[PDB]
Amino acid sequence: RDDNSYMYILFVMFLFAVTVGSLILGYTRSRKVDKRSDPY
Amino acid sequence: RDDNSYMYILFVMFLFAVTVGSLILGYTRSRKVDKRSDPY
Amino acid sequence: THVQGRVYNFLERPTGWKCFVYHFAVFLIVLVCLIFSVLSTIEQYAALATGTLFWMEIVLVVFFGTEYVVRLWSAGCRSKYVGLWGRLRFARKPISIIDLIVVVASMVVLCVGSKSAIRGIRFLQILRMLHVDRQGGTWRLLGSVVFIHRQELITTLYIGFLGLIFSSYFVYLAEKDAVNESGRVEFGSYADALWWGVVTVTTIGYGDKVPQTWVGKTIASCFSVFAISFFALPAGILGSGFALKVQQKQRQKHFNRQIPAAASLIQTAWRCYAAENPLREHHRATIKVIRRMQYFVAKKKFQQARKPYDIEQYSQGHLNLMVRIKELQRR
Amino acid sequence: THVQGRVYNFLERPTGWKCFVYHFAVFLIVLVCLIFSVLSTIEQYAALATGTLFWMEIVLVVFFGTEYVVRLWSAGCRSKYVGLWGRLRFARKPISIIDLIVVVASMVVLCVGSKSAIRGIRFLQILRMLHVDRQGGTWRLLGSVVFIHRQELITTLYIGFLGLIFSSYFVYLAEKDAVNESGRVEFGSYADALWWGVVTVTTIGYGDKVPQTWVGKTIASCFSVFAISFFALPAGILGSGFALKVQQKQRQKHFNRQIPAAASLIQTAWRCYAAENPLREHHRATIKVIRRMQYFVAKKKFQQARKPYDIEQYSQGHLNLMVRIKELQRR
Amino acid sequence: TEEQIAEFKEAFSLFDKDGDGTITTKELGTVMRSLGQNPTEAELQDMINEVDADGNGTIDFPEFLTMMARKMKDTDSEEEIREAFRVFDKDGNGYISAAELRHVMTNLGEKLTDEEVDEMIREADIDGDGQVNYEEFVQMMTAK
Ligand SMILES: [Ca+2]
Ligand SMILES: [Ca+2]
Repeated sequence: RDDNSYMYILFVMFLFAVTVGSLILGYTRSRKVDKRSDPY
Repeated sequence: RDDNSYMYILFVMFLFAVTVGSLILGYTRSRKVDKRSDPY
Repeated sequence: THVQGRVYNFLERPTGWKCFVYHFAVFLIVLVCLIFSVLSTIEQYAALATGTLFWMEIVLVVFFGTEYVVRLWSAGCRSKYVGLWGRLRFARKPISIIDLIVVVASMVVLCVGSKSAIRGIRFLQILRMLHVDRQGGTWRLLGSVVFIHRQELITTLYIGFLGLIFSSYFVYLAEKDAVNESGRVEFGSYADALWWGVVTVTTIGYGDKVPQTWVGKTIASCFSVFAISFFALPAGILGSGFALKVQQKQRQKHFNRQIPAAASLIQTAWRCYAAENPLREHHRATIKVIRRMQYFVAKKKFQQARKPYDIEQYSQGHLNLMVRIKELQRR
Repeated sequence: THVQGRVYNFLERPTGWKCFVYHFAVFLIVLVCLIFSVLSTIEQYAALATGTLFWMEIVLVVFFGTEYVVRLWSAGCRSKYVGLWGRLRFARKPISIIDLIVVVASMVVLCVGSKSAIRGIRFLQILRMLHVDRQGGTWRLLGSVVFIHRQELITTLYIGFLGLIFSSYFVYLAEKDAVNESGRVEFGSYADALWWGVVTVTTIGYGDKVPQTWVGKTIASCFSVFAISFFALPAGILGSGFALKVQQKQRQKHFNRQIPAAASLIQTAWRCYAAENPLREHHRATIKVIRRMQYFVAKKKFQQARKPYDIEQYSQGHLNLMVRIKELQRR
Repeated sequence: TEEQIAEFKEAFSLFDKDGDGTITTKELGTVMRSLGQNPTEAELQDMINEVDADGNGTIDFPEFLTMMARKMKDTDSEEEIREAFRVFDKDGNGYISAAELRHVMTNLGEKLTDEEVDEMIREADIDGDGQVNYEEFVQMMTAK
């Protein structure tokens, strides 16, 4: 019986959106994007 | 019922042939085979 | 060019506190439009997914169909590709090949369903999770940690798959004709005994197939221990390999900070020596103030470029060794 | 000898882009001839394995029966064994003892079945996976990582097997007479309670045997945690041990590259000094060009023999220490 | 330096067998083979890859003069040869015996002749002992 079965798809996509929402914040808050300027 | 039961033996021997096909490429692309010439 | 060079920093490789709000509240639109798209297959919550979800999908493909063209037109601010013929190699970037497939295939599926139809929207609505994680900064880590550790991974997968191919054949020879407690035969074919091998070599243990004859339980015991070890190996291998690559990026990211603060000191100390020759006199009376003023700021920046290291207690092999050479050098 | 020394590099320890095509498209013949040999036990796909599979097996043993003799005749290009009496110690190499067993035993089984017969072809067709991975380069890694770590492996297997022998006896004393929910008794003997011990000590958890009395569940809990740790230990142990041995081969493999480029500089610098004495005059006018010419190539090779290290940022303990001695040495 | 900057250009274009300003890397594989070397084309293309700093392959001495104008005797190429002994050093001090130096001289890299390697360690073993020190050799290579 699927009584509260929306809760599981509410939960797992939430815990995936959290682990994505710290991966886009981890590149928004990045400092520079210079590809080849490090060893020069 | 074994309807698509060829797929499992198709899959597992494929994932074994991949892990063999990087072990023979790992010795074909090796550089030398001199047994005792290292510390001399 | 300034009307186009800023958009390339706003959509791709983005930065700034509002780029997070753009590229996350698009992802929190894909997520709700996926949860409502997949709460329709519950057969009891299927009433929630009405036709307004379909029109919220067609306005979504309307939004992405101009988003891709905005990112295509704003691609000419790059040294790697210019114009229109050069920009085709911008569309070799596999996140863009994924995105083009997403927008055009979802548009094509929405056209034929508007003149198994709704089922194709689920796959091309799952695929839109991947295209908002930009820069591919996650797969570049894994595809290099696996490549550094190719030897041990190939070794343990070869040994584990050899143990799985071998010892899940002896179980089938020991259990080819034996019935369950409920009247069926578990290990009917080799594929059943191999499903068992994969399942018991990764320590799942579902319980649909357990060997009943007492010969097969011994083989299951032996192969259980001696291949559970070799299949649990890559967790530890990649666990070392992931924590050793981020520490190899926090070396060069600090070394990229050290160089402009080791340039701003020498280029300013030469300026502080050049006080002899750069009414033209009182204009030179003021520059001796500023060439001594900013030199101390550069001096503070250089000492802030080496003293904060990062895991900052890594001087624990060379505690006295950095001083025991210098005091010898002063004599 | 040149008609035989090249075959020994073509079959054993092979190298070159066509040796991969030989030694892999033999393995991709064994693999198809195994998949078709083991899709015959499905009782519904058994019609595919006709007699042409048997004749494809007899031409396969025809191919291997001359392959072994080719590798035997091409063995005399070795300093370890020569002639015919010496070559017996070439057949002590256990990959060749495996291969001889494969070819002769499969030939013997094919002879008696041509004048449970087809069942023996499955084992001697699984065994031909092992003999195409040449050089034994995988088992030499594992047999040395286990030998380096013999102490910790013997320790944790002794503690885990002691916990398994002890605490899977208290469960049998707590569950000797108790029936299931379906009318049978699970822990009938000690062997049933030990099957349970191995199964629950490796975290499989099939679910055929769960202790029903509430005394046994407590013992199962205690022994579960306190022996799952000691049986999950060797994964981490061998995971460190495999990634530490390949890094101990990429030290000596770079040190084997450094030595001939640290020889090609000194042997050429002596040549560059020997310009005094090696018409005999204009022939010596040309050698001063070449002894200065190739010296710079050797100089480039020596700096390419030490600057590319390998995990190439390993100077992070001795950053300033390689320079802080030399600048002291110049004073 | 004023007396050598003229007649060196007669030997510079001497490999092309003409008067053109060409180092003649394609003809160097015939000139060195006539001298008695006969290398492969891979090592021949590697010669002007680092010898000619211009990059074409045949030059009117931008770097063919700079190859002559690199004495290989100052303190910029005197420690790099001193590191080549340090790859062979065991237990410090530059222990290298005449037997070990003959072992490494006739075996690895680009080998010398026996009439060369037999007398190479002669002036570096003037004491006659089992230690051909590197400092006694680079002092002989100080004029190299
Ligand atoms: Ca020319
Ligand atoms: Ca040039």
